[PDB]
Amino acid sequence: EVQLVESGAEVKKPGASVKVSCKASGYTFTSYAMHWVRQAPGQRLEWMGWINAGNGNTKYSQKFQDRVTITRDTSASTAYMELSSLRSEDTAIYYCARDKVDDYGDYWFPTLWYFDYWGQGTLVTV
Amino acid sequence: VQLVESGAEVKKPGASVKVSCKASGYTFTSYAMHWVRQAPGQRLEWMGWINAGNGNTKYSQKFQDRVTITRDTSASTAYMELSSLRSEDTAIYYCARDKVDDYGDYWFPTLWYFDYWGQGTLVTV
Amino acid sequence: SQSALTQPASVSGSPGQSITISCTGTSSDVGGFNYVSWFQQHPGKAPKLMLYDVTSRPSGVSSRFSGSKSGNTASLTISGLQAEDEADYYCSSHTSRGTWVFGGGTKLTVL
Amino acid sequence: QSALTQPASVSGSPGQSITISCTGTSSDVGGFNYVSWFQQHPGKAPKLMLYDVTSRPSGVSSRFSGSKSGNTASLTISGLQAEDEADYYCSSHTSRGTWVFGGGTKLTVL
Amino acid sequence: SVALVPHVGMGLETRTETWMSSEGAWKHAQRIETWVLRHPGFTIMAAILAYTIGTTYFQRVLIFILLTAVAPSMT
Amino acid sequence: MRCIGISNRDFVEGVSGGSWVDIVLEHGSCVTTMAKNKPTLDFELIKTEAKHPATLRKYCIEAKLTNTTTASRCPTQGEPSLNEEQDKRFVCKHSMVDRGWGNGCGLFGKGGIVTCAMFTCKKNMEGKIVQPENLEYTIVITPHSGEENAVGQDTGKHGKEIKVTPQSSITEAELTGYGTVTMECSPRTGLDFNEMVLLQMENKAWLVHRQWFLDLPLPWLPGADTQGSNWIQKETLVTFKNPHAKKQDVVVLGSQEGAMHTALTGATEIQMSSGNLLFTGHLKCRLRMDKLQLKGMSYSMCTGKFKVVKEIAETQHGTIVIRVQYEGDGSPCKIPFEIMDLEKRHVLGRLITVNPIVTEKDSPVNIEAEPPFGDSYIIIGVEPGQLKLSWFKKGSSIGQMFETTMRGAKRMAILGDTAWDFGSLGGVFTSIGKALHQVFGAIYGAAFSGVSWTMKILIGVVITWIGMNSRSTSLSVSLVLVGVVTLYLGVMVQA
Amino acid sequence: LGRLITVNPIVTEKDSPVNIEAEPPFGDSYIIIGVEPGQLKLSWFKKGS
Ligand SMILES: *[C@@H]1O[C@H](CO)[C@@H](O)[C@H](O)[C@H]1NC(C)=O
Repeated sequence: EVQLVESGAEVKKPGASVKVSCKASGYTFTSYAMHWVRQAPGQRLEWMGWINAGNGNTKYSQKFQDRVTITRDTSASTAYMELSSLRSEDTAIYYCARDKVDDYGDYWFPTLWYFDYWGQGTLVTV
Repeated sequence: VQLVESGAEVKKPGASVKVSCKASGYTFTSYAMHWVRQAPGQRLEWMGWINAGNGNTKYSQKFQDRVTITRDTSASTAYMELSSLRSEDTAIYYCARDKVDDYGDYWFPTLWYFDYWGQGTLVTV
Repeated sequence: SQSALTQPASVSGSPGQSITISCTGTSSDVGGFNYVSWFQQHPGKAPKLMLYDVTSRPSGVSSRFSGSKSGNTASLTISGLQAEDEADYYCSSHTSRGTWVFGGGTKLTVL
Repeated sequence: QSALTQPASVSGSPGQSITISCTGTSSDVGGFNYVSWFQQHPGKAPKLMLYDVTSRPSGVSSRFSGSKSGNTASLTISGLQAEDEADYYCSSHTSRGTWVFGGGTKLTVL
Repeated sequence: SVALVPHVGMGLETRTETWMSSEGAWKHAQRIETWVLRHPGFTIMAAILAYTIGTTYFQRVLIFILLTAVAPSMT
Repeated sequence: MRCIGISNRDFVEGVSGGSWVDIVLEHGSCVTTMAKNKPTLDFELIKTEAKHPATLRKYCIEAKLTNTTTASRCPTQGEPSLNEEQDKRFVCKHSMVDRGWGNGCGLFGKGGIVTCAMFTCKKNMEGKIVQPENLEYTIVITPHSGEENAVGQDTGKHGKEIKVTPQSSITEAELTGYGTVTMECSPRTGLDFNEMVLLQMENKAWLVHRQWFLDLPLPWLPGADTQGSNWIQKETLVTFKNPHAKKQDVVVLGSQEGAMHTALTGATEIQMSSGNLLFTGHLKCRLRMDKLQLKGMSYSMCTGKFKVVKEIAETQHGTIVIRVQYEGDGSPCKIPFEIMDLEKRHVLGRLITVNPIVTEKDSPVNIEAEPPFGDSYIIIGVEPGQLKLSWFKKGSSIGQMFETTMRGAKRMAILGDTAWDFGSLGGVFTSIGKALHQVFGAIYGAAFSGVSWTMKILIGVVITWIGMNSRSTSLSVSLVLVGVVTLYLGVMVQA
Repeated sequence: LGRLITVNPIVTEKDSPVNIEAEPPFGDSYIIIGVEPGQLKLSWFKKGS
């Protein structure tokens, strides 16, 4: 049984930065790249970035490149997404989807079945 | 094979206490005689060894200037002399053996070093 | 961020009917590669992967859901439309750049 | 050539297998097979349980097994009888010709 | 320098690409060509010397090639 | 099922009388094994792990000098003396300066001077060593049967991965539904790690030759130095200048990382960041197909229609792969897949996904096959709704024969005598060839150790000319052959 | 291929390891210890000639 668990929804002021946490359970956390896809109450899904839990390599979207940091903890097998300077338009539900890295460890081409498992989601209100 | 030490001794700080270990049941000259201390509630601590075959010695750096180890071949007794005693030297002193090589040189131990110990000597200050 | 894949805002279908949801993109993402995944999402619940590799579908997804790709357009066909298939369907692609572009989404409404 | 590192305490219900770790350096434990484990009951002199990493003396039970990986050497007890409750000290003959003893660990068993 | 003695002909080479293999495959040839262009005078002397110590066309060409290759190479 | 998309893929066909084959697995390659009445299997050497390496030496790349001091002696009075000259962490040099009345001496001449500055290593690079016993190769064995149901299966991966170590010669892998496969691998002979060092510089690691590494001209510490200050050849990393025989100064030579990168031009980059993982080199194994049986051979051919869900795509090796969905009933059944001629008289193409079967109706199946050169027709299913997909290969038998000869030659150049053990069944010819190759390779490695590819090409051209100009046709042929092989090896060498 | 040096290796006591000296042949060889059920086979390469 593979389940991804995120921290509970939080409410913040526009100038603050929030750190959501995704906890991977039921698989080798270090062997999968953790993605962070955002949604807003009625708007489309927005890919943000991925952190390679195996070696910590990350990639962000240009929209969120300047004000998002994706971090992982090998020991507790958790993936953090801290959104700094997080303004009101950032009120959103933040999911964490997972995709598997290659045998070599690095994340170069994703697996065709990416985002197979998602978290429940965290609602951040600004 | 039995190693017997002296009785527990109580010394005022700054004094010198000399303990002994009596090696019976084996050739004293063919074995090296180690000294290991253990503070009450602390870990063991190696002090040095005396090569009873020819009197060679090697002390731990923590005791190089204070501990003196000597042998009496005929008496088959090893001596541990720790001068300039301090508060921290309150601890049970053990004696452990280790066979020296065919030539009495004793620079490589035997894999089964410290196989036989003494009951230990208690020194308090 | 590239540009979001465009698909019709809404789709309505009577029970037992076949419904097609079309997703359009550039030659960089949908025209270029086969990383066309369709995600079903009932409201208040995480998106569920229904189709990946354009046509392939996960183990728990039924044979009703079948997808296709033509040029720069990807299609999601739902045969045997059921009332339980009331969710926002998002098409996502892995782009040539190495990023992900979700589609706008279509709301599938029964009858 | 400094004191080896061991957990302060270790516990295990009777009949379980219990493992103790002795971590040294490239000269203490990772360089040589002079890894010996000593069992000391309170108020008594230490007893040589293992030597040469794995070997045990003639009178030592077969429930005591030693392993060494890199700079760390481990001692595992299987039967874990009440008589196994004692302080376990790890030692190693360092590359400089001296002896280093681990901090020691205690087995509670119950 | 460490750079003067590279890890080139050591017999450890697998199918996997080696460090700086692509770029560094022609560095010596490029350096020799640049040195010869910068110092045309020495190449004429090397050719004259090789022709003088000859007795066969193959001998002279080999001598000239070796001289021109080692002239920039010997620091 | 994972080696279709890999450019370096080799097909090992057949087994021996004992039902074993000898295959050499390179890291960047894959091997597909095919034998009569045996399932097709894909083998990939995906990892080599060096466990618990021991630091052998430590080299200084970036240093600094501090506490510079000097002492001078009037001419004819001997040598100056500095107290710091007795500490080996201070680098020193003795030189002679012009001395006289102006600078405080009684007589005119060269007066001795000594300059000592404390040497400190800001940045160093460790060279580590691993014992052959501590290598742990990983191999993935995948049943080459097309089942894209990663989510559907409990495990999640159709390939089974076995860890080969020198401790046990036999490794047994149970492929669910196929029996088990036995691999007799030889980690001892893959790479000589007694003759190699794992050199890790700042955040990058290489795999280097041990003697080359111990001949590096840099300040070094022994692997167990443990104080970190007694560097051996510190004079390689400092320069002493006495420009006019007037004064002497000592400066440090600047960071040598970057010159080390130039030095490492024939090495293989390895990765030591999270463990000493090596992705270079080969592993020679013996593959025993004794308990290996096809899957679902008791099923009946499907009496239904197949829809193509992914069009026939040619692989880089000439094998066509196609995915077919099954629409008929009788879900668990064999897929009637055959490669015919136009008239369907002859079945002239072999199936690489032997015994294709549909386990579930809803799940499609990937089928690979090796059609013949020219026109061929893939017929899938029984005649009601039968799929007849045409194909053209665009090759020639002579062309692929030349390509196979070149592939074998390159393998000999890379693997050496180990190339004789790839897809090899014990024979007199193979053993004799391997012995001859061992002798020749030993002689060639003795003759050509340390030279670069350009030097190899020059020597080969010289030898070719020498042989071509010889009156004996025997020695001439021998020399021409040696030179042509040297030229080939020089062209193929590097990387 | 190889001949034993510790001739007649025997196991006097069960919980008492016995260490065996053998002379493998030059090149690849396999040290087989035990009988088929649970037998351990170990590879070795001797680097001489
Ligand atoms: C060397 O120079 C430093 C200042 O750069 C000074 O602090 C130090 O005392 C001097 N001597 C030694 C032995 O470090």
